[PDB]
This record gives sequence, structure tokens and C-alpha cells, in this order.
Amino acid sequence: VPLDGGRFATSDLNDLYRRVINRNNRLKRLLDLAAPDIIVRNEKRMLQEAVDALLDNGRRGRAITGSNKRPLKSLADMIKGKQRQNLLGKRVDYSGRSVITVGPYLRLHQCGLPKKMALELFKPFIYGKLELRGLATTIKAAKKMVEREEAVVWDILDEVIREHPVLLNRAPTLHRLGIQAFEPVLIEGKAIQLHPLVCAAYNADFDGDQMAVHVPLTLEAQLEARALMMSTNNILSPANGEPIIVPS
Amino acid sequence: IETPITANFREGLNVLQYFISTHGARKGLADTALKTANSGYLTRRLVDVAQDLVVTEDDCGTHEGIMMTPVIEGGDVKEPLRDRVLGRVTAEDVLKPGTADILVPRNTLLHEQWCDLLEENSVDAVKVRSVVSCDTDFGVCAHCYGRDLARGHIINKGEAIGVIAAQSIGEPGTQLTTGGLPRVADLFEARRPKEPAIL
Amino acid sequence: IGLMKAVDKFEYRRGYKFSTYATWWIRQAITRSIADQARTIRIPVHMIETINKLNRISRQMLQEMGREPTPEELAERMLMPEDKIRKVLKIAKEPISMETPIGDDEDSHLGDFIEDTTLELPLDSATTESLRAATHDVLAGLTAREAKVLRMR
Amino acid sequence: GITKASLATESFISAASFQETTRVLTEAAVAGKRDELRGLKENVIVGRLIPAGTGYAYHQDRMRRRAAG
Amino acid sequence: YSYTEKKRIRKDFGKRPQVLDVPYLLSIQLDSFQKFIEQDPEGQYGLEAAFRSVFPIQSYSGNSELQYVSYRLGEPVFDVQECQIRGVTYSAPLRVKLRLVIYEREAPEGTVKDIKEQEVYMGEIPLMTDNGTFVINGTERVIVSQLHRSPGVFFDSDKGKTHSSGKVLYNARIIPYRGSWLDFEFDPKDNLFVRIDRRRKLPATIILRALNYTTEQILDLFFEKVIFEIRDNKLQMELVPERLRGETASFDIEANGKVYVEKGRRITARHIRQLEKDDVKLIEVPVEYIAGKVVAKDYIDESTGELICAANMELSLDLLAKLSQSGHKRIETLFTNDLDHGPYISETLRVDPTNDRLSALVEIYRMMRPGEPPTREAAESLFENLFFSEDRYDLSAVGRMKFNRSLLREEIEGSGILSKDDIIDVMKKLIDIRNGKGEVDDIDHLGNRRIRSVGEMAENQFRVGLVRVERAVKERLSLGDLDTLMPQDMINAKPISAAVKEFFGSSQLSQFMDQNNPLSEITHKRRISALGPGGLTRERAGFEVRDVHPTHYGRVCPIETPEGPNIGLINSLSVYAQTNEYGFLETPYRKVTDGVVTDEIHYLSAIEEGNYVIAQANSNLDEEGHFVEDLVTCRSKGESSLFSRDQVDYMDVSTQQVVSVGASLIPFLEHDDANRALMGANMQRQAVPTLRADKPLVGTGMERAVAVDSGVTAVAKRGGVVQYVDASRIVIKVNEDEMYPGEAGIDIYNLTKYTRSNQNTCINQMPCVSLGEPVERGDVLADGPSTDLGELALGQNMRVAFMPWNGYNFEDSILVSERVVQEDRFTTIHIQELACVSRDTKLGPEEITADIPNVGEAALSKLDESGIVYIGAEVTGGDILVGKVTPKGETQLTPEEKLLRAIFGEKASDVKDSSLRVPNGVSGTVIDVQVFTRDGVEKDKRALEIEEMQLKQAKKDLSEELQILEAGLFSRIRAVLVAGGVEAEKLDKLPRDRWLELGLTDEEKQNQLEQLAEQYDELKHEFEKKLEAKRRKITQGDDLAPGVLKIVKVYLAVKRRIQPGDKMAGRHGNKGVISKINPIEDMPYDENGTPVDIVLNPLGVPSRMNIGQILETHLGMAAKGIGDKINAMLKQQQEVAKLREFIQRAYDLGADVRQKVDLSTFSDEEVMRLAENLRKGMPIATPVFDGAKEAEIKELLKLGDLPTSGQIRLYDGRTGEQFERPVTVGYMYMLKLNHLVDDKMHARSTGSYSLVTQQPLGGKAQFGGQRFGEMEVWALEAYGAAYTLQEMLTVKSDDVNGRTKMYKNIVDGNHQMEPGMPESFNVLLKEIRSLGINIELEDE
Ligand SMILES: Cc1noc(C)c1S(=O)(=O)Nc1c(N2CCC(NCc3ccc(C(F)(F)F)cc3)CC2)c(=O)c1=O
Ligand SMILES: [Mg+2]
Ligand SMILES: [Zn+2]
Repeated sequence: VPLDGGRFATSDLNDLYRRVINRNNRLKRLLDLAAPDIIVRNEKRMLQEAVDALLDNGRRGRAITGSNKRPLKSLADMIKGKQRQNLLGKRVDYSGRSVITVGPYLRLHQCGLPKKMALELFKPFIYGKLELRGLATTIKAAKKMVEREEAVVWDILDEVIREHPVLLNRAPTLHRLGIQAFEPVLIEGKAIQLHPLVCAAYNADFDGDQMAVHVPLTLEAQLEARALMMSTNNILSPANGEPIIVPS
Repeated sequence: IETPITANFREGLNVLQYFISTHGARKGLADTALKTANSGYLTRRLVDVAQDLVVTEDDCGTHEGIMMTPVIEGGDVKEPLRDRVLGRVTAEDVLKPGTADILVPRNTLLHEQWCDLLEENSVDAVKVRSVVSCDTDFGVCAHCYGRDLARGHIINKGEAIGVIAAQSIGEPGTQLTTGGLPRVADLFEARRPKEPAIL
Repeated sequence: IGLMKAVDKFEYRRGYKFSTYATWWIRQAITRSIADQARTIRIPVHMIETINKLNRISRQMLQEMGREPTPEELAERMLMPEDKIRKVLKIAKEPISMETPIGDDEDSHLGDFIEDTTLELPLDSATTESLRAATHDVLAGLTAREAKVLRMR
Repeated sequence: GITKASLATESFISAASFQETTRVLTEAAVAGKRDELRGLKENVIVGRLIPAGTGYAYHQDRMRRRAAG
Repeated sequence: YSYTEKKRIRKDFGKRPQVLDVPYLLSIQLDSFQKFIEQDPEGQYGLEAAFRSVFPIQSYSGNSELQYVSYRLGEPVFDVQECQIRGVTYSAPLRVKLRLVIYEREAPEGTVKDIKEQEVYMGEIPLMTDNGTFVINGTERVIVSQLHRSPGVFFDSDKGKTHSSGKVLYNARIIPYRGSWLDFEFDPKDNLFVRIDRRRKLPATIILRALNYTTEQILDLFFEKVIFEIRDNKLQMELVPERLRGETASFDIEANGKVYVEKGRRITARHIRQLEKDDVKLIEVPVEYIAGKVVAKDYIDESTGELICAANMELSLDLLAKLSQSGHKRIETLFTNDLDHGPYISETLRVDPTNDRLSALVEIYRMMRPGEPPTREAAESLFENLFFSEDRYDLSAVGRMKFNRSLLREEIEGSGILSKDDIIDVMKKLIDIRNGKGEVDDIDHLGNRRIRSVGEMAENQFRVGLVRVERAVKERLSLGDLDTLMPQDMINAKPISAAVKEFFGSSQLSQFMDQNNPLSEITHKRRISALGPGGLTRERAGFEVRDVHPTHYGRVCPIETPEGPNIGLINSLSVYAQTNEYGFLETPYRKVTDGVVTDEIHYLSAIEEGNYVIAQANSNLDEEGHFVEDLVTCRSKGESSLFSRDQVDYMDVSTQQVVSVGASLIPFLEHDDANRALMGANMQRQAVPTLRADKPLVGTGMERAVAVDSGVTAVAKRGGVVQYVDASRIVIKVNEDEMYPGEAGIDIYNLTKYTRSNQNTCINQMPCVSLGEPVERGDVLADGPSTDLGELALGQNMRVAFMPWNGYNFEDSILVSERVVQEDRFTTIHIQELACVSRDTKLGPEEITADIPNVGEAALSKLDESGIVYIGAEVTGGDILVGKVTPKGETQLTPEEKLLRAIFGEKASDVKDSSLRVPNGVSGTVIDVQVFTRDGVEKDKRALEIEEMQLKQAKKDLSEELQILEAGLFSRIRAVLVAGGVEAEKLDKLPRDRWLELGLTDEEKQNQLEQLAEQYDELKHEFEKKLEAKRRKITQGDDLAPGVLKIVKVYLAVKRRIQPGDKMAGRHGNKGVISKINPIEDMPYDENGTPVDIVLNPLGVPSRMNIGQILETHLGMAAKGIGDKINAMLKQQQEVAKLREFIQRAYDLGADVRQKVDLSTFSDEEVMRLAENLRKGMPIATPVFDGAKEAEIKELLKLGDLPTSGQIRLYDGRTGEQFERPVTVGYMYMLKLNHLVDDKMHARSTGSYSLVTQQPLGGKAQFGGQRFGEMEVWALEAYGAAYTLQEMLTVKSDDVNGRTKMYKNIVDGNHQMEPGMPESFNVLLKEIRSLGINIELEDE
């Protein structure tokens, strides 16, 4: 692939295959030129090496990459993907995050969500909802309305937000309480407001901790967050019958 | 160190007092970091071994179960009997101090009014159904597991008890201290000790 | 292989020593080969000479200038359009490794940041399906003779 | 030991995730193993519902239908 | 008291007097660099030592030699500012003189022609700022000092764990400064081994055999010989009486018609004394005794000419008979004593495969270079270039001295390579320690860990640049031409420039200066690191080296070290601590001759210190210098207890020498728990500089020295009076005494204004002196960011109350009154650099043009004719800053679109909008625009307008300086001509320039005037020589990278207020995120009606035992109290005496303190200035471990009419009613750390996706998505969220089709997902199928 400045970048396979291809053709040629046994064996030996390096560089002398000192990555190494090994884990859409602060007013089942975040998150819901209510002509039309942050969209947003809960996650996810669902209450600010009783499970303070938020798109998922992951359902701990939602 | 920090924090700690205070602190911090890293490595290995373990059967109907008694260490009890039985289903019907009268029938789930009934009576030993005992092939029977949930009822079909089990163990693992988190690691890993005893 | 050819074209009767005659043929097959397979993106022979030549002019002017020559300085030494140098320098680079680890020494590699530009956005994919629906409502509103004729043009 | 216990698995997909991948993969291949799925991780990788929970309802239906009529 | 001091004196507490003050904090950096770049006329480290090492470079016996003369550094191309503005490096070019000599063949050292080639250029080397930073590419950067193992020899153990037997083995390592390692180690069976570097193990006699030692001679080296004689017939033994210690007798040991020890009795200290006094030298022994005794040298039968026995071979009873009948009178055995003199070398010889000198050489070659065929030239040349060649090996003096010191030699300096003796003696030592006598040295100890910094590290890199050029010269002198080439043709500056640039650029020890704070700067420069080259990695070590060592005391700080994964690998340097001449850390001490404490300072190494007994700083001594108590607490050898009066050899310099500068700035430290201290000390650094510099009421006393030494502030060079002040510049009319005879002088100081910092904050200066003020040498002329009148001001003091306020201070969250957000006092300014790049693509070039497609007039209206936004224009998110367009024609549109193009009939664009626009959310004021065009490419309208304004601006500053300088010279002349020829009115009536034409009578005054005239024209000439250069730099085409036609950098200044989500903290490790901003009314208020600024939770104090934060709050209350009393008197306008009395009362409070005060200070003009400066509160200093006691605080509270409690009754602003119990209130210095929520918040609906893995990726302002890991997957698995999991890592990520099919449904109003397969797997399939494996998807 091209880059900026006219620079080019490539996967290390291309280097390796090139070696197979070249040594394979050099040999095809020597068979008709009637080379002496010493050379064809030598070439037959080299071809073995290039192939072995393509598939699993490492079980031999380990060929190093073009100019760069570092050795090239062979097919078998792309099959793993974790150099013990790395945990994770993939990146997801409809998701955000920020610093968390308090929020004593909340009920157990709700959470505080910045106005701005909410907007950018539910964007597609909002777009359809405008043109389903005839405020926007087309989709392109809604695109711009929400860009302008017209007073009418703030009303529409309260609608797509009503019975639609979000999920909130904290740094290490030890037990399943690491992710819990909340009904979103709209907030002016840029801070996520969390219920004080739930802090315990999450192991959250307000010493600068941060949490992420996820939107359950499909319907089944909305319900799965209302019936299983909803803050109110997880009142007791699954490690021992005693309640985790404890006055702090 | 033989001479301890005689002063406190309302008082001032002098130079040699602080300097010595330091090591304890620095070791502490490092120690928590490592104990955080190791608690997760366990859980990872734990979830690996469980994972696929799901509540499949409704009731495998075996009578085989383990025998529950209060822990009782040394002089007096370290953890009482009520806690160990609560929420577990009974393997066979237990009786009062005098027989002929069964207080609780064959496989009844022992809850709060039952435990209070088994505390009203001097009952001290109970045989209970366990996942280790459960016949069920490829899964665990609903009855054998018990109930515990964030819901107060018996466990439902299809819940991945395995994963939830794992999580439960390594999560508070950060708090732990032969012994400590590494001892726990050794137990699960089933390691033979240096000088073993033959029977 | 450059040897394997010196042996066929050899004539001992010319009294030429085989130890130097082949030296030309072996040295010929080696340097011709580097020209074809040493590069990921193959460039022609006249292009490699051009390149090497410029590193010779740069050497001369390196401490000669006190710092280093301007892109349009070497341009003057050279018979060619002299701007071509910019094009030459750009092609002559050779691709950088996609698996080159970037900062924090993390498993984060170069390729992980190359975004896909060929793709079509979802926000866009919708407006198009929507433009289909909108032009239809408009076409059906017209007279049938007019719609069929428009859809043809 | 759990670490050894986790090693035995019917599902070569699930195996390749944590064990040594070359080894798992080599051995499965010679054998001509067939992963029937039925397990948590293996379905996640391949991308279908989990054989537990909500998905439990569906997976139970797919299993009986398999090798039936 | 000095002119800046006189304005605001901070009241100091604490008894102890400072005998030694804080030395120039940034010394380590500035001293280091100096030695590297200094012209030294000896072999001491530096560029000179660098050249001398690799030179001369002589041809392979070709007798053509290139030799080094001398180097030079030409003045830089650009100054520091130009460097940062343009964006290049600040370096001086290296011009070195080289001599090429060609020798005659064949004459004994006769030279043909020699060319003394002029100074050839071999690269530029970047230069250090007065602050110790390097500008690398227009960015200030710091090179962190390294802490590594000192070179030489060190012996270790590795007890117990080695093989689990218990035994403990012993290793010896010979680590040089450059060259291979040589290891000597014991195996379990007591045999000695060796390994070069970490390679294969070999028996230790092989290396001696390689040095030309025969079996006979090696046994001759290590062991003592025991002589056996066969006088008359059958045996006799030469005896030394001491030899028989730790042995039980085997036979009847009788001598001289007397029996000393009977058969089977242990020879003890008694049998040894008796034989010793008697003088017994020969005793008779039996034949059977030498059945195991090993023979030392070979023995042969003379007659046959055959070998009876070889050296190091056990004797048998038949063998004894053989050498005796062959007529051998003596035998040489070994003295093998199991406990004392073990036969370890004797048993190793038996393991040894080799037999001679070559055999050894071959074996060692075969280990080092295995597989390849060993030659003779090779094996010999390899062994010599391992430890004996000056090129490939150098112990360095540091190492040489340490090496000799460990073997206990008389010397301190020797060679750089190992002698035969060096290797032998090292062995001889390692063997003593196994036998007994000898202790192994621990690594952790700071006498074995050495410290390296910038200068030396770079000298090391320049050597590597030379060794590789050495290769080019040798390669060239090979094909040698005669007097045609010159040393210039062959020396290539690029690899030299490349290597130095890499070191300063990409290096672990080089990084961007922590520039968000003046502590951040100063602490960064003083950072130590065990990391990098020649240092361990996080994963390799090893809690033993991380931890606090006793030798750390007063050398490194026990607390300032990171919480992260590298705790204890970093550390910050102790205040008074310096770098030793050989490179060790030494801390200063007071000499105690007999019983009196001198005022003489002695600096001590980690080992010097170990011997002496040192008295605590925390000691009591009076009068001449006598200790008050007979018993004083002292530390001696690693431990500390109570000691005798006349016994101490030394005493600590200060209460603060154990901590670091960042630690010395935490008040009442003593009252904080080390765990929380560490965090605050780290947190102080992350403080962003406020809009208005406050100054702490509660300080410690460093605050000033910290601000001065860091160059954020502007300090006096010479002292005089202020001629002109201006937000722009300050000019000082120098005092005659400090002045220089010629060229008069008036110092002009130019202030740094509203510019960007490395952490995108705002680094700006301000004039603190006003017109016509007398200044002293070393006073602050201007303040810098987060500095108030000379003192360090990272934050601002707040009125604080401790109480739970309905849960708005639940975890650590903080509650703040609007009054703080109104006063704009925690407001902070941020500056951003945003560049638009105009490049060349294959489709054509990119245009920076005002004409952009699909944009409303209103959008374009913010741009100038060229397409570049106007300076001063207030912009918001989305607004176009630089209009750019990228060529892209032949779109190929759809038929529905084609219809639309006929209807509205719009012309389609062959260009794409690539303009730079304000990132979403951010909003500020454009404050500068810089254009950089490629040379040769035509400058646009805006580009030139800027060049013009600059030239004008350049000519103005230049001329104005010259103008002030002219008057300064001419004023000096008027005073010189009047002192001997006064014409006070007669003089100024003629033109000022025609004065130079007047002479004077016979004096040096005639010479002084001559000097001023001379300096007058050098100024005239320099002004013109500068204006030329400045003009050139403005006009000249900035060199741009490939592809790029031109670049537009816009600088945006955003004013960020303070909101919920922002992080705040105090100096005592108390974190906190502001929770809710509240109305003024609702605030808890006291009886006077004055509300609290910030409400804090009291629960964060018992748990996190940082108790000093409370004392901050009480002493802060007392502090502000004194100010209120003064503000009261100031408002009533009492009088000079009334204010004097109270103030003098205040600076005396506490009893027996070191403060001191007036009356000397001038009743008027002076006292009133101080008064006004105190009305905001009275600044107080609490030394670190010499702090102010509870009592002193309570009395200062009494003096402000405040309660001793420190507690007041308060009322809720909401209900008006009283809170039961009194709550603590007072003032606490609080910071704003740059973790602002504005930066932290992120969100994404749909967006961009990566090329390989079709996975969310951010680029076009719009950030990537959040990472949903395995861990979280388990979470959903634990619930029943099967659909939540499916949509999560299918449609919301890798599913290239489903992802859009979803988005389409959502807008259509359908909550359905159509799953399908993720790419992540789909790819795996192709990847393994491209191995020979077939994977398939089975069944229906
Ligand atoms: C998220 C997440 N958290 O846990 C899970 C699991 C997920 S995932 O379902 O999205 N799967 C995911 C990934 N790959 C790629 C690497 C591959 N591991 C080795 C392997 C297994 C099976 C074979 C076979 F047998 F199929 F050939 C070959 C190689 C596993 C699958 C990622 O990366 C990644 O993020
Ligand atoms: Mg926290
Ligand atoms: Zn069961």
C-alpha cells in the first residue's frame, strides 16, 4: 500500500514468497541447463529453506527482513496473534468513554450521560427518527440538522433514549458485574455520573477513574440488558449470596 | 528491626524513622502490583478449564452427595454450619435428634426457614448434593448445583456456571497474602509437596 | 551460473587463461541478478546506474558544501531534466516493513494504523439506497411515457 | 492440574486459542478432526450465538435437528 | 535582605541553621555536556579522547597513515529560537584537522609526501541549552542519566538454590567498559570453569594454557610444593610446622631422638607451638604416606630416557619404587588441605581436554566460533583481540581503579587491557573466597553502581561513528593512489551525522522534556534510570535492585519513584548530592575534629561513608560546637544506634539531604505516610500552570531555589537600575562597579511571550519589577509560568472545609463553589499546533486554495484571499483553517446521481476537499500563522505578507537595541570627559557623534576613551552583519520533505475553564475529580457570612494516612489569618509604627527559630511595600524535617484571633441552619493536574476501518472505538447475553457486510441484526489454507 510522501509499505510475506519464487525458478532453469549435481542439490537445499521460512520462520536460522535487522513474520506467526501471551480482544462501534464522577441523585437503575456523547452515539437512531416524524426530508437532511445541533433534535433525542439502556464498563473486568446496564439520564457536562452503590462492584472511585459505554443495538440485546444485565437484577453477589449493592 | 518507630503521625517522624518507613512502603506498592498481575493469570487459567461447563440437566436424580459439617478448627468454630449448607439441595432426608420424624424430605432445597428449622434442632451433619457428585454427562444437573444467584431461587437451565465460578475465585484474589495467592495457585495446580507423606 | 556459461563459450586455443575469462562472466551474472530480484518493486538497469551515480555526486559535495547539497544542486551535474531527481528519489525508496513495531514497544505495528480508504461508509451507504427511493417517487409522479424515457436516457 | 486439564479438549478451535497453536493444529490435521462446536469460546471465534443462556434456547433445537431426519 | 526579598519575606520556622545551601540543581546535566565538548590537552574523556582512541588509522602494512590533529566547533547555523520556529536542530558543525602521510619503500620511516588537509567536516553535534535541554527538531528534549554496574571485577555467590544441595557456588565476573566479558565459576564438585560472554562453559586451566603455561607451571602458580627426600633409604620429609593445622596424625611423627605426636592424635595449636620452638625442619615418614599425594613436576628415568610420571598424576606404591631405583633424590608434591588449600585447580587439570598452548587456543576458537574451521593464525589472533587489544577492549580507568581496588593493589591507575597477572590474580582471589578468607560484594550497593550522563554517553556514540568510518579509510588506503586523494575524499559525514542524531533523537534515555511545570522540568533533568543500553530491562530484574538500599541515603530519594511497572528503576537524585570524579554519588558532610563540629564540608563515596561514624542532622549542639547530650544518635556501618560524645568522625549537613527536590516541597512531610507521599510527589509534577500565579501560603522554603535554577524565570546578570519595562522587554542600566571598562553596557533582557510547551500548555513571562527600581545581582526580573515573584507557584490556595455534603464528595470527588469558576482562578490556557500539508500525488499536485467545493460563503468568509484564516479570528469546531484541495477526476457516478446532474445541472469536481479544519469540540482563537514553502516553489500572497511583516519586525528590534546601546556608550563618555575637563553645558550643545574627537590630558582616561570608540564601531559593524544574516533566514526557502509542496501551521490558543470531570490534587497525595459545580448560596458558610470555596470529604483522611494535609489546613488558616489582620489595618490606614509592631510581632512568634528580622528596614517606602504584599495572607515556610510544631501553629492562630481548635461552626446555605459539631476549615494549596475531561471524553457511532483487519479505526478527527476484550467477553458469557455478545463482536466490528446492514436497518427503524461471519475468522481460514492445511466448513 501507498502512504504519504510517496512512501510504500508491505507485509513481510511478499519478501518471503519472493524468495520462494526466485529460488524455485532458478532451479527450474538449472534443470534445462544441465547443471552438475553439486549445484542442483545446493539449489534444492535452498528451496527447502525458503519454503520453511515462509511457513514457520524460526525452526531454522530465521531469515531477517529487508535492511531492517528484525526477522520477518511468517504465516504461522500470523495465525497466533499474541506474543505468556497477550489477552484481548477486538475494537467496537457505538462505543465511548470518559472520566467518571458521582451522582447521588440517581435511582439504582439509571446513569448520568453527557449530552454530547449521547448525540454522537445514537446518531443513526436519531436520523431515522427525524425523517419518520417528518422533521427532515431525507437522511442527508438529518445529517445536517444534527450537525447544526438544532433545538428540535434535542427533543427527538430524549425519545430514542427513553427505554433504551446503555452498558458501562470499568478497567479490569473481573466478575460479571464489571459490565452493567443502566437507563440513561441526560446530562450537561462531559463526565459520566455513576450510582454510589454500584461503585463497589466496579471497584470505582472518583480519583480519576474512567469507564466506557456501549449501546445495545439489536432488540434482543436491549432486552438482554433489561432482563439480565440491568443494575437492579444484580443486587446480590454470585460469589456468595450476600448483597453487593451495599451502603458504602 | 528491633527498635520500632516510637512516634506517630500526629507527632513528627524523624529522618531515620521515615527512611525506614520507606522500605515498607516501596515493597508494599510493588507487592500489590505483582499480586494484581498474578490474580488475573490465575483467572485466565481458571476460565480456560471451566468455560464450556453449563447447567444442562434438570435433575440427574442421584442420591450421592458430600457430607457437610461446620469447619471447627482448634478450640472453636472458624465458619459455622448454617452457611455451608444454605442454598444447597439435600441428598437424602435428614431426621431430628430422635428418629421416625424427618424434618426435611429427600431432595428439598434448604433455605432460610429450613436452616432456621435445622438450627431449632440440634442437627450438626448434613449430606448434600454437589457438582462433583453429579452423574450428568456433559453438564451439571440443576438440582446438584444449588441456587445461588443474584436471584434467590434455584439455578436455571443453561447458565454457564463454569465461567461464573471462575470469575468468583480470582476476583478477590488481589486481597490475598506456606501460603497466600501462590499457595492457592499450587492447590489448583495439584502440585506434589517437597517432603510428602505416604499412607 | 555465470560460470556455467564461461565454460561453453570458452576457447582454450586463444590462449586466454580460464581463471580471468570466467571472472568477467561470473561478475556479469551476479550484478545483473541483483538488478532483478534485490528489489521488492523492480526497476530497470539504467535506473539503478542513475541512482548509484547520484550517491557519488552527493559524496563529493557533502563536506564540500559544509552541510549538504540542495535538491536542485545535483540536478545541474546531470544531463537529465534535473527535476526528475525528485521522481527518482521517490521510487528508489523500497517499502518499509508493515510489521515494524511502533512506539510504547507494544504489539502495535505499523499496519495496524493504515486505514482502509477503498471502503464505503455506512452513513453513505444509506443515503444512496435513499436516493434510489427518492428518485422513484419522483419518477412515478411524472407521466408513464416520461418515466420510461427518462430511465432510458 | 487445571493447566493440564484445560489441555484436553474435543474442540481443536478452542485448543488453538490458548495452547501452543502449531502443535494443536498439526495434530488435528493429521487426524482429520471435526470440531462439532457446542462450546463457548469456539462459537465466539467463529461468530455465532453462545451454546448457553439466550442462545441456549436455539442451540438445543439445532443439536436434535442434527443427525435426525 | 535583597531587593526582591525585601518585597515579601516568608516567615521561616524551624531551629536548625543551614550550614550548606542548595547547589545549582541542574549541575549534573550542564557539567556533563561540558566535558565531552571541551578542548582537553590530555587523555581525559571528551571528543579529544574520542579521536585519540581510534586514531591513527594506518593501511594494512601499506605504510600510508592518516593522523588526527585537532577539532573545532563552528558557530551554529540558527539560534535556539530560529531552531524551534523553523523546526530543526541546534547544532554546531565539527571541523577537524587531519594529516595524511605516505611512506617510502623502502626507507626506515622516511615520508614521501604528506598532506595536512584542512579541517574536514565530519558532521554536526547538537548543543545544550543553558537549561540543559537539546533542541532536536524544534522541540526541547532531555537525556536522562543512566545508572549501571561499574566496570572491573566483582565476586558473587548465588547460595542454596544452585542445584538445591545447599552448597553455594562462587562466580567472578570481569566486566570492562568496552569489550567481552570473562566469567569464572565453580561447579558442584569444586572444579573451576570459564565462559567468555555467556557462551559455552570450558575448564579454567584452558585459558592459562592459552597464555602459555604448562601443566607444570600452572601447578607451580596456585599450589605450594611439598618436598620429599629419600635419604639413606626409604623416605624423609621437609616440614613446615604450620602445615599440620586441621589434620589428625596418620603415623608416628617423631624427630631428633624425640616423639612430638603419637600415631592417631590430632595435631593441635600445642603440637604446632612445640615443633615451631624446637626448630624441626626434617622428620621421617613412611612409604605408604605418598599413596595419594599428587606430584607437581614431571620426572624421567635418565638411563632409558622415558617418563616415569607426568605432572599432576597421583603416586602409587609401585611408582614410588620406580622413581627411587632410577635414582631420584627429591619429589615435588602438592599441599592439598581440604579446608584451607583445596585442590580445585588440581582436579580441574584432570577434567581439561587440552594439553598444550595451541590445543587450548583451538578449543576456545571452537567455542567462540563453532562449526567454522579453526586455523592457527585465527586461533591466535582471536584470542589476542578478546582481552589484549587496545582496540577491542578497554577497562577504562574507572574500571581499572575498581579492579585493582578489589584485588587490593597499591595502584589506582594502570592499563586498559588485562595483563597475564590480572587474569591470574582474579583467579587467585576467587579461590581464597571458596577457601574462606574473602567476602563477595553485593550489586545493589551504590559503590558498585556507577552513574553516566549525556556527555559521556555521547562520547560513546561518537566513538562508534568513528570505528565505522575507520573501516572506510582502511578500505580506501588499500587501493591507494599517491598525491591525488586527500583525507576528505574518504571521510563520509553521513554515518557520523546519522549516529549522533539517532542518540539524541530516538533513544530510551532521550525524551521530550516534561514541560507542564517548572518542577516537572527540573525533576526530569535530575532523573536516574537503570534502563536502556548497558542496563537491565523491566522483566529481567528483580526486586532486590528495585528496593531502597542503605547506601541510597542522601544520594537518591527514598520516595520520589514511580508507582508503575518500573518502581525503583528510576528514582530522583538527592538535593545535596553530587557526581564523583570517577562517577560515583557522594553526599556532603561536616567534619568533627576531636569534639568540635567544624563548618568544613567533606563529600563522601558510598564506600568512604561506610567506615566512619556519622552524627544525625537532627542533633543538638551549641556554643563553639559541643554536643548537648553525651549520647547522640549516629549511623555507622549500615546500622544506626546511640554513640559516645567524642567518637563521631562526621555529621549530616542538613535536615533535607535525604530527600529529593520534589519531596522537599511537601510541607509537614513528616506527618505523611510514605505511601501517600510518593504519590503527591509524583502528582505535583502533573500540575498545569494556572492563569494567575498564586504562591503558596504554606510553603517549605525551596520554592524559590526551584524557580530560579529553572530557566522559566528571568534573572539579573549585572545589577543597576531599570531603564525601561515593557510586557515585551526589560532594560537595566548597569552599576559602574560591576561594569566592564570598555563597551559600557546596559543589559537588555527579552521576555518570552505566549508560546507553546511540550505538553501543549502555555509557557509565558511577565515583568515583576517596575520602572526605576534598584536591582541586585541575581534578582528576578521577570516571572515565568507558575512562578510568583521568584517563588514556585504550581497552583492556588483555596478556602476549604472538611465535611460530607450530601454525597457530592463521596469517593474522592470534590465539591466547588461557582465563586472559583467565576474568579477564573483555576482557569488554564492551552495552545495547539495544527499543520496543513500540501503534497505531490500521482494524480497531480495539491492546492492550498480559497476555492473549495461544496462550501457555503459563510464558511469561506473566515479565509483570506489565499485560503488561510485570519490572525485574531475566533474559531470553533469544524471551521476550515487552511483550504486545501487534492486532485481526483473521473469519479464514475451512478445513474441515479447522473439524473440529479441533469436536473440541478451542477458541474462535478475533479478535486477532493482536503482542507484542515478545527477538530470537533475544540474552540479557540487563532494567534499565529506560519507558512513554509519548498525552495523554488512560488510564494503565495499570504506567504509573502508574512515575510514582509517579519523583515520589518526584524529591522525594528535590531535597530532599537543598537539605539539604546549607543546612548549607553555615549553616556559613559560624558561622565569620562567631565572627570578632567568638565563642560557640563558646553558639552551637550554639539552633536553627540562629534564627541569622539576630543582628547584628554596624560592619563588612562585617554586610553578608556580609546576603548569606548573602538567598541562603538564594533557595534556599528555587528548590527549590519546581523541584519544581513537575519534577512537571509527570512527570505530563504525552508527545506521540505519529499512530496510536500508547502506547509501551513496554525497556532490555536484555547482558554479552558474548569468543569466536572477534571482531576485535582494537593501536595499530600490526595486525588480528586470535581463532582459538581454548585451555586454560591448553597455553600456552607461561617458566622461572618464568608462561604467556603471547596468542600472536602473527611473520610479520605483516616484511611489514607496523609495527616500533614490537615496541618496544611490549620496552618493555612493561621496564615490567611495574619493577612486578614493586615488587610484590616491597611484598609483603616493606621500608621507605620502600628503596622510595624504587629508585623515584627509575627516574624518573632514560635521561639528559637532561625528566621531573624528588622528594624533596619526603612519605615516608609520599604515597610509599606511588604505590608501590601502580605495582605493576601502571610507566607510561611515549614522545612521538611525541621517543621513548625503543633504549638507554634496554635500560637499563630492565637495571634490572628482565631480558635486553637482550627474548627468553626458552619451553616448550610440551603436551610440556613447550623451543622452540629464544628468542622475543620482553613486553607489548602490545591492544583489542577492535566487530566482534563475535555481531552478524555470520546465517542463513536460509525467511522473508519483499518485496511487489514476490518476493525474500527480513527483518523479523520473521529476516534476509534473502544476495546472489548476477552475479559469482557467472559462477562457477557456469565450473564446470558448471547445476543449482546453476538452483535458485539460481529456486526459491531469485524462483520464487513452486517455492519452496514445494521446501520441501514436502524435508520429504517428495524431492530434486527443479520449476523454472518467475522473477518477475523474468515481471514484465519485463508491463512491456514495457505499452509498445506485444508480447513472446511462442513454440513448443512
Ligand atoms: C474478542 C474475543 N475475545 O475472545 C475471543 C475468543 C474473541 S474473538 O472471538 O473475536 N476471536 C479473535 C481472534 N482470533 C484470531 C487468533 C485466533 N487464535 C488462534 C487460532 C484459533 C483457531 C484456529 C483454527 F482452528 F480455527 F484454525 C486457528 C488459530 C483466535 C481467533 C482475535 O484476534 C480475536 O479477537
Ligand atoms: Mg481510582
Ligand atoms: Zn446432579
